[PDB]
Amino acid sequence: ATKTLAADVIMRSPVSWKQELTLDAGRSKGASENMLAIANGGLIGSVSKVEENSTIVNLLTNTENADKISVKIQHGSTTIYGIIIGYDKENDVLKISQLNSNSDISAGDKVTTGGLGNFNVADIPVGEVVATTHSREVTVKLSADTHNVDVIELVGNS
Repeated sequence: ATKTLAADVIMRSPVSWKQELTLDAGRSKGASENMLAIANGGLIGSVSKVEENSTIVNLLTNTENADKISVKIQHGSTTIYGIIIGYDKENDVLKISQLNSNSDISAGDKVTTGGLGNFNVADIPVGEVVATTHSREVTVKLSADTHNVDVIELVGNS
């Protein structure tokens, strides 16, 4: 089902560029472009580039997210799926949209990866719901701590 890999952060992006990490493991140790990145309590990003000996991880704290990372939200008995669409830096909440249901979503509801699309590994903690927005979008407080991301677990479908 699953290939896992531990790696260390060896570079961070320049201030104000795309928020991304460089890891000291790439294709020679089993990193793949379909992998998700776990650190400091949960999902911290997705792989954006795999090299022979290093990997670039796109971080969840990027304001816009085009990577269509599949997530699901558990509301009691119901599971609502959607995708991560961005991050709110001021309020420090992940943004989720394109929800496949109009069911009730409540603060504290648990958000995990859904294992659909390209980042096809389910059940990784993302966080818990903070609010539902309309102006439908969902805001989520990440489990992963965003400070001092030094060691990442890379996980992908085998």
